[PDB]
Amino acid sequence: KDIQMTQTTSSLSASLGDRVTVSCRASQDIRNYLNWYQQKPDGTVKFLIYYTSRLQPGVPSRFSGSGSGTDYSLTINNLEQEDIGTYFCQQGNTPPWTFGGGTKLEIKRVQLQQSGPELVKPGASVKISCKDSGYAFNSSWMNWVKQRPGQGLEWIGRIYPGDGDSNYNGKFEGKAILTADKSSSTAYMQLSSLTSVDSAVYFCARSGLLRYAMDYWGQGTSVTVSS
Amino acid sequence: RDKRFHYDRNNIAVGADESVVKEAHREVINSSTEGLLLNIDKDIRKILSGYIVEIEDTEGLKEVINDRYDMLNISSLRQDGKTFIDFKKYNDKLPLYISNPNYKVNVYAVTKENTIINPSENGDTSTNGIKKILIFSKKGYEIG
Repeated sequence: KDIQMTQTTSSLSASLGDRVTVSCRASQDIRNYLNWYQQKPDGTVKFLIYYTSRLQPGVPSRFSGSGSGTDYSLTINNLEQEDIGTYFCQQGNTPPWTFGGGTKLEIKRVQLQQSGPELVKPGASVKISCKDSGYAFNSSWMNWVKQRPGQGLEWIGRIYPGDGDSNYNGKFEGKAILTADKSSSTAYMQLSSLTSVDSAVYFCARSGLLRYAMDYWGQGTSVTVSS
Repeated sequence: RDKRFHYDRNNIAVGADESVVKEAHREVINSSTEGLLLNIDKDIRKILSGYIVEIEDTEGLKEVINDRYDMLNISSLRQDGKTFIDFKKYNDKLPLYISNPNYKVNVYAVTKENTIINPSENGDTSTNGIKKILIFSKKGYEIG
């Protein structure tokens, strides 16, 4: 089955200068293939650490991942206002990749451009678009992640513009249809036949250099569905 | 009998002494985040079944790129008879990602007398166990 990631502590607050610790917990030795992402307040998503403890360049030295087996954890030494956010922890050993549920951190007192918010009548299709502006499009994958409150994040699938190969998730086998256009660096998802269930946001994280990690994330695309 | 190679039945060759394998990949004609390109000799090229590429971080954690009991063969001989070990091959069409000059990029070789045809009694398929032999290992900045 899907390796089920668990983030027991769903939320927490802590003054500045605190050493916050966010803990993930796999359901079967993922052998280090685990990464952490920070979802800023501005609904965006940053790639922080990959493969348990390797820090993405740019990340402030006061971060650090840890573990091996099924108990990994992010530790933010002496917290700082610009660390606030909700941290997820997507594993990446045995696809489909699956993220945790996030541990929203508070404060006790655009290379990938996505489309526009869609609004559909229950039973119609839509075509969301990821418009990469960088240079590595047809040379780097393209994963589409689906966020909806309470459901951490679900990896949908991905296509490799450069040639056309694609991978899907079991739950989305019959729903999304990934298509891309190498001439205008753009990917498109096509949630066909919607339901009150699909009503969620849909990021399009591109995984370039690191098969099991999405580094740049779109902005999102509120696809709310009426009655 | 070279006495160096470890022969067998049919009196063939299935593996030499480490110091022998090391000596072949001893000369590298080219190394990049996409693969090696050293000059491997046919006498050896035969006993090897494949290679194992891994990225070892400064601390000490090692990640195997083609971590698989059967993705082991990323080598391939060319026109001018030069072996090109292809990193990019089993890393899902992506080349090696080195996020820090001091991360080493080890590349191991596996004599056929160690190669595993299938898993085990753990339903395991990892490159742990497979008695590998280091053959190349340059830091991140030494690669380029």
